[PDB]
Order: sequence, then C-alpha cells, then structure tokens
Amino acid sequence: HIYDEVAA
Amino acid sequence: SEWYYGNVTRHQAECALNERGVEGDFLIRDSESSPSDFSVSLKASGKNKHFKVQLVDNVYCIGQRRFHTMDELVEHYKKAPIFTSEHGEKLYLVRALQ
Repeated sequence: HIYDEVAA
Repeated sequence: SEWYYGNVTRHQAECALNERGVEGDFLIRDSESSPSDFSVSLKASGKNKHFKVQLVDNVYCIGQRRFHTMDELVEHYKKAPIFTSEHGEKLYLVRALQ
C-alpha cells in the first residue's frame, strides 16, 4: 500500500 | 466520532467511498500497514486518497503537523487543505461518510 502526500 | 469506521480495510474504504460518498466525504480507519496507526480515506474525483496518521506518545502526526486528538486533526483539515493539486485544486475534509 502506497499513501498519498498530505498538503503542507 | 461519526468518521471513525474502525478496522475497515483500504479496499472496503474505496468501495464505501465510491458507493455512498461524494467528493469531500471521508473516513478514518485503522491502518492496514502499521498496527497502532490510522488512515484518512477521502473521496476524490478519479481516484480516492489515503493519508497516514501516526500515533506517537498520544500525539497524532500527519505530514509534519501534530494534533492532540484525531478530532482536532479532522477539524483542522475541514479548514485547511489536506491535499493540493498541480492545478490549484485544494481538497478538504468536508463530511464523515454517511
């Protein structure tokens, strides 16, 4: 499972 | 805690979001990738998004941000984007999946 990058 | 769906899997989350959700609907579930952690699963156009939340010493960590409780984390991302696209699209948490 690959997770998306949260916005800074 | 309407957004907490427990131990639903990533696949189950994808299905539930697609079957019952509109853009911005989300759920918090247990991580399938590490035991004490969580995932925020968000209905988004085209492909749903999954974000890691790591629980360390009672602090909920997401990206480089830290929150006292999952509720605080969720409320933060109703008011600040959880994801921003290359085309200026800001995605927010809007509502617990119904």
